[PDB]
Amino acid sequence: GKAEDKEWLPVTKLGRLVKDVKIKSLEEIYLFSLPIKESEIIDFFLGAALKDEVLKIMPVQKQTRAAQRTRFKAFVAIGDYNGHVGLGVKCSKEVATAIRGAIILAKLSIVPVRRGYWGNKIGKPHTVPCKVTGRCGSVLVHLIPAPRGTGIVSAPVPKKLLLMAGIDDCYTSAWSCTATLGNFAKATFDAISKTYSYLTPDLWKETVFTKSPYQEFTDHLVKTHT
Amino acid sequence: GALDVLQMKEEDVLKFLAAGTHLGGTNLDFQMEQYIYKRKSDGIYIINLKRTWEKLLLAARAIVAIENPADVSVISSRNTGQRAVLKFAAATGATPIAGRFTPGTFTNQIQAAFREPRLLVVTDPRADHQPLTEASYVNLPTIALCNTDSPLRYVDIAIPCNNKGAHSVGLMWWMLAREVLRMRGTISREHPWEVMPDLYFYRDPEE
Amino acid sequence: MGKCRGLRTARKLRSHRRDQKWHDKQYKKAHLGTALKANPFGGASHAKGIVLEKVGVEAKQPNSAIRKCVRV
Amino acid sequence: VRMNVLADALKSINNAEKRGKRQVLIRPCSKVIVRFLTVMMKHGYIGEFEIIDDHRAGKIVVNLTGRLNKCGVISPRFDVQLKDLEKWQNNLLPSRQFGFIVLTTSAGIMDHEEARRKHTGGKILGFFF
Amino acid sequence: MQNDAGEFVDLYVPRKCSASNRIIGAKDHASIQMNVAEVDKVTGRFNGQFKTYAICGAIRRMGESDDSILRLAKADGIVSKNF
Amino acid sequence: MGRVRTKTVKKAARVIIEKYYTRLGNDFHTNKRVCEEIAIIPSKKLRNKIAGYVTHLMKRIQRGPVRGISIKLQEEERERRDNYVPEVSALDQEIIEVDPDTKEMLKLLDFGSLSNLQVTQPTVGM
Ligand SMILES: [Mg+2]
Ligand SMILES: [Mg+2]
Ligand SMILES: [Mg+2]
Ligand SMILES: [Mg+2]
Ligand SMILES: [Mg+2]
Ligand SMILES: [Mg+2]
Repeated sequence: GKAEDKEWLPVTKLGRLVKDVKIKSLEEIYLFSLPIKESEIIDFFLGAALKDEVLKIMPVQKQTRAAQRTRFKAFVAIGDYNGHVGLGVKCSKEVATAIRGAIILAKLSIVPVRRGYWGNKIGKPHTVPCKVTGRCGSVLVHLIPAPRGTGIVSAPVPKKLLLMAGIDDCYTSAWSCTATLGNFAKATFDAISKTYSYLTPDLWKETVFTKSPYQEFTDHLVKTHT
Repeated sequence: GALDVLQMKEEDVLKFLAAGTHLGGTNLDFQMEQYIYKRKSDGIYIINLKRTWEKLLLAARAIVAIENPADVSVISSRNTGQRAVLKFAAATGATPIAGRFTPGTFTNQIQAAFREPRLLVVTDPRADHQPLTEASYVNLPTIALCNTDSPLRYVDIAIPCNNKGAHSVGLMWWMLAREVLRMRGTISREHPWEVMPDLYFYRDPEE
Repeated sequence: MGKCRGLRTARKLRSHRRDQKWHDKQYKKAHLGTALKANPFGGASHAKGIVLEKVGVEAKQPNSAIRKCVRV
Repeated sequence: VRMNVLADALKSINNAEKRGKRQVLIRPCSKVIVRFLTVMMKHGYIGEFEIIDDHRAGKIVVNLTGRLNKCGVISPRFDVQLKDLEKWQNNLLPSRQFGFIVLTTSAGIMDHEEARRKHTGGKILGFFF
Repeated sequence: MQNDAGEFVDLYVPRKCSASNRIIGAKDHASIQMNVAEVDKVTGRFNGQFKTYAICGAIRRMGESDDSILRLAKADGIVSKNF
Repeated sequence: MGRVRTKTVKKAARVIIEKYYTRLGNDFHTNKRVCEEIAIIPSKKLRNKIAGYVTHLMKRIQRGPVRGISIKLQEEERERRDNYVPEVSALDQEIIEVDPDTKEMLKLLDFGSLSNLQVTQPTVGM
């Protein structure tokens, strides 16, 4: 019937440089640590590879004068299988609104993961590059490198984010109240996010500052429209 | 800046001494300690003016490096600043914000005042804490006119000056508007600018 | 907040652990022997007996029944 | 009352790298600390350093770059036997591609990747990664 | 970050703070990328080139981006000592 | 009684004055007709209350400016006072003179004229 979709008129200086192809891929949106605020930028460079996996639907409820008003908290992980992942949380009055709304957050929070080698470099890194630790609430999670072919060794929950981040082999440990799925998943996501901010003897070469896209595309943004 | 054509000339020294920008407060920071020269024999500190000049030309070089002039948002909330920043928007193409700031102006894609600058000049870091702690969310450099006692946190180029409410606030903004225009090449150096600083001073009770 | 770490402290460590094991209930009843002496079996898995009589015991609330037991 | 002088030196350097400083003062000092800092410098984890005479134990000023991540001491100097060395560099080190165990041997104060080369074990001092 | 063939295997290469030398991960919305103009030294006018500086988030929120930028400017022809 | 006008009466009366300021005089029965002509108020009772707040606002605006209404004729008198003030054709001058500890601050910046001196009463404030 009707066709010729037009939606997503951007609302940001980044939405303009991304909708028009003037920006290549996330690796320059990350290089300047810019904040993504639209749920479509990720759907642009990805989408052909992203998967959504609901982890839990938890009914919480507050006490009210006459009654106990209950809402649902839906934990949704997301990620391709080549080095990106994200995990979002949203609470709402009905179970569909929460699941629809959490996917937008989990997209809006995708981070890059850095996979390294265990013993010798035979192409295509496979496990974490070093020993990483991450906390939330009382939960602590520790991720350790492992030799090729061992497969992830963890509880069922972290063996859903570690797989969707693209890490094949990994050894793990956890401490305190792992039962609470909230803290157990934010702890894992944190220990993954820490992978690119661990300085290693290979990242010692002095850095060469290029120019940010807010400077290189200052013309296209001046002209065209505010 | 190191050369001669950028060194402080003896008439600017007399403007500075007339506005009293060298006069500081009674307190201090452990961060503004390198800008002080000494403390007077009644309890007040004195600001080294050559350091003022060097920090001024550093901020000028930070503003000049922005291609579109229209994203150098200039904020000021207190009265003694408002009139000044409005003239700055006239001098160079910047964008003024004088008055209350309405939290969330930088970080809310829904508000009608949502503007995304690339720099941020601001008077008085202690009375404009809100724009600072909101610049801390979107990678926004900062420039500010501090004092002997102004907390340095989320500011980058601190131009020491009185700014306690004086002719000194207007004088500082005017001199900063002169040096941006000069080194961008829109007016010529060592021909005195036709504008007069008093266009930037505040309305004390009129007449 | 303090545990001897030095290079010749092994006597203290061992003699202190050997003591603190006795506060662990599950270890204590394996080794005091007063449990095995008091066990109504012999410390075996099963035992033969002769049925003295048949009783019913009322279950603990909330749920309710009469539970049909022998006394041996 | 200051039983272990290397422990203070390494904790002092470490409490200051995290803060972001550019120079640190260590006091007292010793032949052992000076040898240890040399091992930490031949590999590039700190910059050059300067020793102050004062007719007592001296003091050291060290120039830090940001490359350092942790350094620490193993408090009883346990013995290690080149067949129990792996069980140490697999417990203390973060990954088999960087980091060093520093130990004292009859052939001087060295790092395990060299003790393996000269075929000798000895007493463990610390680690840095 | 290479392997036994040489070809780099990395999503990207983060940039380090110029005052603390700690890499700037891609969720640090306080790290800034200051960009300071050159002048032509004879007329006192801006001319193309400029010098870029990176400053971490943690040293920015401990009140030290100021003196850091100052030393980084003094280290070059932007202040030339004698301050 | 009450007589506390609702926010739907205090917003009409604010837009109307901005758009039509030169009609809205100072009596009520003429405003009650102007307001009926310009806007569409779907009641008599509401029309009168709107036209009755308009008169209050008009009486107030024939004094200083009110902080909800930006009228053209009263912007320019502020625009004037920002463009320049009746006080001076000179700057507030460079010819101003100061006291010690600043002569030595300039002695290390090289100034040599137009100053004064007075070593202040000899202990900190009291
Ligand atoms: Mg439990
Ligand atoms: Mg529960
Ligand atoms: Mg007891
Ligand atoms: Mg019991
Ligand atoms: Mg037990
Ligand atoms: Mg029960």
